[PDB]
Amino acid sequence: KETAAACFERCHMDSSSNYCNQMMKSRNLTKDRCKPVNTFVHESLADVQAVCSQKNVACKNGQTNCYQSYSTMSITDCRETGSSKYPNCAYKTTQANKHIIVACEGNPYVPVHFDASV
Ligand SMILES: [Hg+2]
Ligand SMILES: [Hg+2]
Repeated sequence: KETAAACFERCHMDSSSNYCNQMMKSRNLTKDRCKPVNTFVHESLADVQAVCSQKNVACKNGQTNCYQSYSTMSITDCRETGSSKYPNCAYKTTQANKHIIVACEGNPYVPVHFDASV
């Protein structure tokens, strides 16, 4: 199996052949389905992992293992278009600098879900 931490890295780390279409396919998000929404983070792995000891915040789901980054980070939001359907997944690409919120788990205590950005 792929671990939770490995899944996070494959889906979220990136330290109409548009970027989203390309990367969602490369990273095996859209080889076998079309995923509605995915964010990639253009920062070092280690700088993202460092968010797990930053500001503790509630997760959308009410758990309290989420952490918001002090700094805004370069991110690309990929969101499916209205007509997108498998196998021809189609994405809108939106680049932004925003604080990230990740859920953290394990020893070492590392990101395991991308909760949001703000
Ligand atoms: Hg995952
Ligand atoms: Hg994943």
